[PDB]
Order: sequence, then structure tokens, then C-alpha cells
Amino acid sequence: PTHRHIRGEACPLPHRLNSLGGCRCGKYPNLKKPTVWRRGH
Ligand SMILES: [Zn+2]
Ligand SMILES: [Zn+2]
Repeated sequence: PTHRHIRGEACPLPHRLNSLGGCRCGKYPNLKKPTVWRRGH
């Protein structure tokens, strides 16, 4: 799938973010920001 950027995080890989801007696998919580769909990289 497409991984989301929380806008200014230096790419949250290799963790997979959902629509709330975080990864259920402990690393990124529910920040809820205008998250950008990035998968061109
Ligand atoms: Zn990225
Ligand atoms: Zn994670």
C-alpha cells in the first residue's frame, strides 16, 4: 500500500501508517494530521 507522510518527518518508514497518521506497530500514535500519500519512493 501507499505509506503516508505526517508532513515533515523525514519519511516514517519502514513503518506503515494508516489514515490517522500512525503505525499500529508501536512507533507512531494517532496524531491526525493532513497526511500525504507517498509511494513514489
Ligand atoms: Zn516516504
Ligand atoms: Zn511501527
